[PDB]
Amino acid sequence: SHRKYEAPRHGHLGFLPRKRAASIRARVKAFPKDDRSKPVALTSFLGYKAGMTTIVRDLDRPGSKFHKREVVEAVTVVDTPPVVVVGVVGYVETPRGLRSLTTVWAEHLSDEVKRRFYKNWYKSKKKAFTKYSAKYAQDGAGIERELARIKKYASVVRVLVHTQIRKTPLAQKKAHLAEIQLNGGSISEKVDWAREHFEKTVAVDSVFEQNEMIDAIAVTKGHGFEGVTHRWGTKKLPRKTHRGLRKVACIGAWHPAHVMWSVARAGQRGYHSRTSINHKIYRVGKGDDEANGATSFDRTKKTITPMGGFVHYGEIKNDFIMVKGCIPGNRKRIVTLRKSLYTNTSRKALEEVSLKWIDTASKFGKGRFQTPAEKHAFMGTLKKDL
Amino acid sequence: SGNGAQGTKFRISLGLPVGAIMNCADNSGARNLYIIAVKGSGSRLNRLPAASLGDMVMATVKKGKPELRKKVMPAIVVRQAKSWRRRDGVFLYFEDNAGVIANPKGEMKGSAITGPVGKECADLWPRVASNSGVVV
Amino acid sequence: PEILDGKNVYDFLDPEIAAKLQALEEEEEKLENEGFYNSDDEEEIYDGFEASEVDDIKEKAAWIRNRQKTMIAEARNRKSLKNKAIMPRSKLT
Amino acid sequence: MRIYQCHFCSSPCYPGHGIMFVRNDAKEFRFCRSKCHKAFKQRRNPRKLKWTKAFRKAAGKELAVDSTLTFAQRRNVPVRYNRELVATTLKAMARIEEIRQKRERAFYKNRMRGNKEKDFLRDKKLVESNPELLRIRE
Amino acid sequence: FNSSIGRTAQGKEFGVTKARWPAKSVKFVQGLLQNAAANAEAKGLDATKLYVSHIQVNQAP
RNA sequence: GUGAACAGCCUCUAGUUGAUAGAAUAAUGUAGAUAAGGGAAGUCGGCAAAAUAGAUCCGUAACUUCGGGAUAAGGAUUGGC
RNA sequence: AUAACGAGAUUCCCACUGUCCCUAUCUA
RNA sequence: GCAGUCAAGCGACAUUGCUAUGUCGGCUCUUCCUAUCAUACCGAAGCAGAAUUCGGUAA
RNA sequence: GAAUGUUACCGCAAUAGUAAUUGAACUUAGUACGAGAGGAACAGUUCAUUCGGAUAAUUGGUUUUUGCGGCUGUCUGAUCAGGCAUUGCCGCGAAGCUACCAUCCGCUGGAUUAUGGCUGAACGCCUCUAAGUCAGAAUCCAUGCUAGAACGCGGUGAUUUC
RNA sequence: UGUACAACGGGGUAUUGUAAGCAGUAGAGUAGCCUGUUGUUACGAUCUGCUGAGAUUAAGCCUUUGUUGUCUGAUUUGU
Repeated sequence: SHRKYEAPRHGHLGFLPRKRAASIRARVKAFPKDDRSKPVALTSFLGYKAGMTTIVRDLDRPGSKFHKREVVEAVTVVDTPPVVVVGVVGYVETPRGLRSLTTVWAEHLSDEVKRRFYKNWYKSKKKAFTKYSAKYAQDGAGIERELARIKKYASVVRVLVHTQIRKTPLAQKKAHLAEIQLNGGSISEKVDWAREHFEKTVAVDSVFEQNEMIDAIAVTKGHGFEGVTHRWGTKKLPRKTHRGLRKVACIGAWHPAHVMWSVARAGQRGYHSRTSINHKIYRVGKGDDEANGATSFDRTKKTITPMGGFVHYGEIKNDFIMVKGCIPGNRKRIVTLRKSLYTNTSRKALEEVSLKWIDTASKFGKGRFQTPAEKHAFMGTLKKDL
Repeated sequence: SGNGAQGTKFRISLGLPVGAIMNCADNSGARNLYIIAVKGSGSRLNRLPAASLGDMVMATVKKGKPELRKKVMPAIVVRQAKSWRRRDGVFLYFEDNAGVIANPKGEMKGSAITGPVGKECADLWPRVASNSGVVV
Repeated sequence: PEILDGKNVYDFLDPEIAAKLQALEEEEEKLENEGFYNSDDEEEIYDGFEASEVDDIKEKAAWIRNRQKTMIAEARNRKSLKNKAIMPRSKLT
Repeated sequence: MRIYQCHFCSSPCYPGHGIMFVRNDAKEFRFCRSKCHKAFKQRRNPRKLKWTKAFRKAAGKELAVDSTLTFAQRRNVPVRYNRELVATTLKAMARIEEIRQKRERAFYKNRMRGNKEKDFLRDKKLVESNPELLRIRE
Repeated sequence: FNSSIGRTAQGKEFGVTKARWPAKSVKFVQGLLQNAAANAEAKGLDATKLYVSHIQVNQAP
């Protein structure tokens, strides 16, 4: 029986099983080629989604029918405050895959990461690094031995960094530890650069830059138990079918006498880690620079933050990265930014993105003004003024 | 894209599926057009072919001069009447969906076009723009 | 620039901006000196009503409004006449 | 780029916002948000709606005509884009905005003048007609 | 007897994920325990050392 | 009381608070709804839904056993003072 | 030995509409 | 198929005239086969270009 | 989800699945080809069809925010302010949800099928094959992504005087 | 036991649409007294000014130089 018709299978079979992620932090699987001819530099960064906004860009794409035209498009804003190194990991190649040799921590750690090691922190005595700190000092030798061991046997060096959550408007107060592979100079150079950065902070403009292409890796929005109709896009039954109509009716044949794994049963939807690539960065922002949302074609001394703040999010107040399109995960969610992972040479990557105007109207509703000054000028003085 | 198109087609909302009635906009004598199929559309299971502004479709005249009835000829949609995304950043829609009849070569049967003509249709079809007294 | 806080520059961009701006400045000086912006109206006046009397009258009016609102609320809460009749005070102890 | 004035409210319509309508009359109508578009689709008259600038202009709630508003016009004749003229216009726009705000505040004050006397008279009427309440108060 | 019983976070104490709050059974058990404690006190046993060595429940008519 | 009406709804006299319930609003169901453009292109088949619904005035064809069709069809109005 | 009328059987036209394109949302 | 035809072996290839009595069908679903319709890569065809025929692996 | 001395954090990956897909547009170029008719390669560049993963930036859709206003019957003596008419009705309507009805994205190395060969006997020539070997498919294996063996594994901090 | 947390309150941003009440030489028109010919005093749906006024604002919006309150409740874990 050929069923008289051929149709593509509903849903991609590669993204299975559709189960909830084990952690809100989407761990990075693969790092770039790590060519040791370049200077030591980071391979990824941690940021928090801070809603989206619109951008009008004077497209200069040659050959396209939008060449030299003005095109409006969506851009996502991610809060990316500076990151502080708090350790290094030395990895030694083994026949059974890469293995962690040893981990070296910094001289002192902020309460943000100490909190990450406890679940009853307020009840905790806060003994995070009482002895390790004592072991670091009084000889300058114990750590140096670990550094020498890493230099001798390590092959890829990963830097332990965490986000400055206290700087973000989130009430979480807990930082997110992550391992970022070190590219560039030899592993000895990698560890030497990481060692000098102990307890220091790393900005974001030194990793990424305008026109750079990055890959977004984060946990998608959760939706709970979902029917097959929305989980896989199954077509609805005509009407009032017996024992339901919003479900797949036929599950399988008599032979085999078992339900095939690919028949797209209903179950959990969302909250699955996903990876997206080829996302072009439109603007790199700084919290210390006024008029972050300004442009050469706008002249308005206004911040990217929309009037009244973002929806379900506070004010940026820190460095941020502007990226076109949509990024997996909801607002105020930890998202890790990763390089393109390959030597992209498409004209889109080579394109220069010079923003013409940035939308800062309130996202709380049908916003009509970009700044409170415009609203005051339009509406004028009110009763409450006098 | 069929013959007569001088560029790529923008992705716009589907306004007229198969069987949709669109008013005429030329002096050819026809008054309404019945869409039977859409040229350049990739047919898929359960998915009714649908056109949009600037698309070329095959239709049979239902009202107007009887000489044009019962025959199917290519037609170009000049008005969509369904909101579509313009790259200028405006969600614009037309009062009434309308189309014009033309040969596969793109030559307009009518000497002139009446009423507004969509930008995405005039730009893609030089003959429509030349025979259209109004754009947007 | 092509844009400002509002009312795009291309609407204002015209030859001889300086002359019109100077004319507007002259118009503004023809009003500031004349007292057009009479923002110094910090005190009112009536038929001999002193500050103490007017302040007392305003305070009494505000108190009367508050008392009337409180009485309205009390009547609305206590009446409940839409469902049943109120008890007779004569028979109550 | 071009900020458009709402047909129903005259509010600034930034790019990528609202809906535009094109009629067989070959003219375009722009609405900032869905509210104004729906109101227009009902054939309502903005001059009769209190929440649109048309009524305020007709009702005189705000200064309808002023010398500052003459600067803003549809420049059908372009300019040669002189660098000095750009800076002069940049300063002039801010100065004109400040002057217009001052004039609007003055107009609002002139419109609202006299409310103090009415409030005082109302307070006097309330006080005079409520002797028992005052007696119980003290 | 835990077939198709709902899950509760309070079961981590005893490991078993399935647990419930049988208020009536708990009331009867505590009443019986109070009666046993009263009997022990009348006998002369030390309440501090008292522990429930044996407890048996079986179906009734 | 509204309303032509004992049509539908509220209220007075009179009579009841009896249907195991606490928390959440996952999928799927039961009952009732809304939806941009096309308007049956779906289906064995206009299955279900929808559309007109009262009153005043104009007007009302073929057939016919002249009694009916007929509220044919199709049109204009409905509030308050 | 053919008028009216029909919870009679079938065909077609206007309005119409989530049957469908293509599904989405809400209430108990 | 009928009736011939000659002949390497013990009759192959070639060769002569004409010549419905049953109920299965459709909406959704997953998977598998190639005896490849389309897409990738090639050879032969009067392939000058364009277009087209066949053939080989490839699901 | 018990047992892995306890808890917690960061990691490797045995293994299973796997995806992208197809046509158009500029230049090549009215150029090679061609008497004329007509009419192409490659490389570079730009979109779209189907499918898949995300997300509300903008717009569409929902109203129990019963959020704000108006409408009818009825009731509280009238105004105000309110109850019922199974969510009373009508207009708008944020937050939420969602739509090619709205937006973004969907990588590149090795080995191979047929095929072209190189050397080279078998056969004192010849040969693409017997040895070896150069390439060559949307193919296979890989890069990447999905889950992580609950009895696969590594590193690190704390490890209960009372 | 402190950029600690929670309930309110103040602002920003939004939704709707001009609240009660007051006064009017606006108000089709109809009535007492009077004696006009803008008489006056009464009813009068609506309209006008306070009044882009009034109301809600997170239950999954942003902020908080303020007010009030909270900060030792049980169990288990050992190479």
